[PDB]
Amino acid sequence: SMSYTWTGALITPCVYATTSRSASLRQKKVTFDRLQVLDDHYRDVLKEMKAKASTVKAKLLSVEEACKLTPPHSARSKFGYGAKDVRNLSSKAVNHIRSVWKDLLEDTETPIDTTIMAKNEVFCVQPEKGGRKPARLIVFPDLGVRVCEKMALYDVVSTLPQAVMGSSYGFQYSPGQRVEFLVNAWKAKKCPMGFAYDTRCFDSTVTENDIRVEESIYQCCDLAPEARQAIRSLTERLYIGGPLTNSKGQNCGYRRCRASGVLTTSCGNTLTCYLKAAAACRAAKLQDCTMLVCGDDLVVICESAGTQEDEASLRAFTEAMTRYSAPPGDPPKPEYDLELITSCSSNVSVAHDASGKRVYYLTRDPTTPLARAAWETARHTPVNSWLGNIIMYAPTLWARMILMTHFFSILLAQEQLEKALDCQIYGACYSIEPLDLPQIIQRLHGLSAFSLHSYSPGEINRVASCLRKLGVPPLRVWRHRARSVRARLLSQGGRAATCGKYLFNWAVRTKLKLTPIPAASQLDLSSWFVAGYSGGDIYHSLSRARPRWFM
Ligand SMILES: O=C(O)/C=C/c1ccc(NC(=O)C2(NC(=O)c3ccc4c(C5CCCCC5)c5n(c4c3)CC(=O)Nc3ccccc3-5)CCCC2)cc1
Ligand SMILES: O=C(O)COc1ccccc1C(=O)Nc1c(OCc2ccc(Cl)cc2)cccc1C(=O)O
Repeated sequence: SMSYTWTGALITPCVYATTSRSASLRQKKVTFDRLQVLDDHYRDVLKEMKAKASTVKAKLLSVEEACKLTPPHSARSKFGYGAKDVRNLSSKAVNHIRSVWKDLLEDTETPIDTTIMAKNEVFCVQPEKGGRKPARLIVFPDLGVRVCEKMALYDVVSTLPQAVMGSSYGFQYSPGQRVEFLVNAWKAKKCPMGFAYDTRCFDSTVTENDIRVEESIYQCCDLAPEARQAIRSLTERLYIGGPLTNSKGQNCGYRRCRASGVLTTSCGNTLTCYLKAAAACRAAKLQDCTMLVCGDDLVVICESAGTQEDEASLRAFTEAMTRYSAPPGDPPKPEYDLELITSCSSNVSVAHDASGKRVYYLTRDPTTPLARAAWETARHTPVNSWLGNIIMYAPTLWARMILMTHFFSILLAQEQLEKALDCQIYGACYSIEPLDLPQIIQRLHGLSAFSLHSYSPGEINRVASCLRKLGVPPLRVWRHRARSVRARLLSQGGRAATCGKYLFNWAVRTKLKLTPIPAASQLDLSSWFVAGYSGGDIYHSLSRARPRWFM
């Protein structure tokens, strides 16, 4: 069937930023017919996946538990209540939610309505490698449906992918654990070969059968009868497809592929990508495969069979994925160095700690992170990508010297160090105070993230070249600025001094000892690197469970 059909009604609105203008160009690419042919490898992998799902027991979340998971700036319902009413458990919100739930149990076939919208993302043009990227599309149900999805499937999408995929499930890893996983997998091979597989419009490649196969994996869970019916009903009425409405309420057409803004998007895409990839590994006869999957993002680390043989197996893997309705964007290329693999926009690099020991870390080209931070400094934004990049890329040269220095000077000038800000980690929203950054960093990357040096020449040059192309002052200027930022932070004591001492120890002439932060243990990060929730509409506020009086 067609991934999408359109009426003609426009997708209306609600260093460039992506707009609803370019939505017409995106529609053309994501609109096609799917031809999927399944085989014995696919059927075998599926049965193996279902046997592991059979060990999962999932709980039905209460209305209150589901309401607490709703982000405060989550789109309001078309039925007279918003995200604040949901979080406060107002009678109107709760009554509406309970009737939407009852309707999921009684109606098994009527397609649920969704809103289509062009996502606004900040990119960096540079007319040296083509032109501007068209806006991505976001398809999501009403607020009431979104709360019901959490009641029925929040525990499923948080527990099941790990039980099914094991160590291949990428969202269970902090950046430090992701690093450790890839390094260990690379070292486990006699002669390693690795590749990244990029699918062309993954959401659009997802067929109705893929969505039903995904439900067959969920149905293997021990579930409450009502959860079981809600999964069945949500699959038919929402997940498989349904009508699309623009921001103006006009009928835009119809979808028969994956919706980007449903709770099961990340889980479903990870399960589908893993299933198709593991099956294709068998068709291509790749030896001792190690996969790492985050939605549509796949990395394969395997045993090399020779330069000509690896190229042949990669074309075979591609032919199999294409048959499964997952053709590539860019053709995959075999890499024989771990650093040469770019997965989830990131690559492995090495540095040294204070005692000269090797430390592997994840980094990426810093153009987009810096362009986005520049946009966010210029105008007020709901999500601060700068904060997420400080969190995820804390050991990197660019995040330490530029992002930490720039944003801590602004927070110092605005006296906003204690003000909690929202950031997105694995598709989920987190309300974090900048003053908690040293404890967060120690927990995800280790105490060494504050003492890293001996960066590679390639990494230094990439960062340096990037600062030049963007008009950012050189690294020597940042060192000077960090010294004042650090001095002012130290003078304030408490968590602010810890920000000075730990985040800016790289800037001082004579470096400090740096002992573990005692209050880092009491930080509750149990909901952090568990699962992916892209378009899932998930919120968590950071908690410091059991505080000592002297901390
Ligand atoms: O010794 C030498 O040889 C050269 C010395 C030298 C060169 C330039 C400066 N610049 C400045 O002082 C000013 N800008 C900055 O001190 C500045 C700070 C952050 C900047 C950023 C980002 C960096 C990441 C966090 C968010 C801010 C960008 N740009 C920045 C400029 C340059 C800019 O204006 N815009 C962009 C656009 C895209 C990407 C980055 C930028 C402030 C007043 C005048 C301009 C200072 C010293
Ligand atoms: O790494 C990037 O360039 C963007 O990643 C981020 C940076 C800051 C804030 C959030 C993200 C993020 O959650 N990224 C994601 C991801 O990363 C997987 C990974 C893990 C650790 C590192 Cl160091 C790099 C990549 C896998 C799948 C989906 C997403 C998502 O966008 O929701």
